[PDB]
Amino acid sequence: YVDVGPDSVKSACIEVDIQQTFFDKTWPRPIDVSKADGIIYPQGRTYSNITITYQGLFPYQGDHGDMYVYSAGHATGTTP
Amino acid sequence: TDTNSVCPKLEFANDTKIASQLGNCVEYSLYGVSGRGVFQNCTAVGVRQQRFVYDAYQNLVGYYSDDGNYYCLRACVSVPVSVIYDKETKTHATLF
Amino acid sequence: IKYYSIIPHSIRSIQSDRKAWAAFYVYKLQPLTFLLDFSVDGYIRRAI
Repeated sequence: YVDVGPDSVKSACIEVDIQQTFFDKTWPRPIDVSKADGIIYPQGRTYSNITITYQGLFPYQGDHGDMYVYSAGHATGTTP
Repeated sequence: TDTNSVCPKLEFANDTKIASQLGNCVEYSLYGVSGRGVFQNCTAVGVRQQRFVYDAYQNLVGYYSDDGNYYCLRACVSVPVSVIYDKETKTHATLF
Repeated sequence: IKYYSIIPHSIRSIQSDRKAWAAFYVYKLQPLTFLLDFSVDGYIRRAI
């Protein structure tokens, strides 16, 4: 078993404030296949200056997906 | 499906290399992909990290060698033959 | 693997020193048939 290091020294893990309303926004960034968005390249070979059909694992054209945002925490002056 | 990654470790001595064989019809076994063809020096094309370069019809047409050169790959070609036959004199010639 | 989740991450920065962190989008994958255009350098610049 890979040794990963010491366990946590602190007992009291920090508090998190769940406020979904702040993160619930809209910023549409749909898949635009016309500029090859989210395309996994064929993982065995390569081609040059051609156009071919290919069966693989791609996302839907125009799909909006799920948006996620990360934010800073609460802080008073100089103390998170 | 079309990707193979475990292959027989065979030594390349020194005369068994892509270089010093350009223009000759040779057998090849490159990283588990084997066949017969003629190698040449072509200008680089395709994506380097995916050393094998194919065409629309799943034919290998290029290769990225460990020496840092892009080698341009073909198939060994046949010489067509026909026979010119005269029945009365029972004479024949060969057209290539 | 049958399930996954995103792990939240907060930046414990100073109230007077805070940045904006770009939102990221997750799109699922399906077994579809695409039409891909490979250029001379081998990159896919457009598909259908």
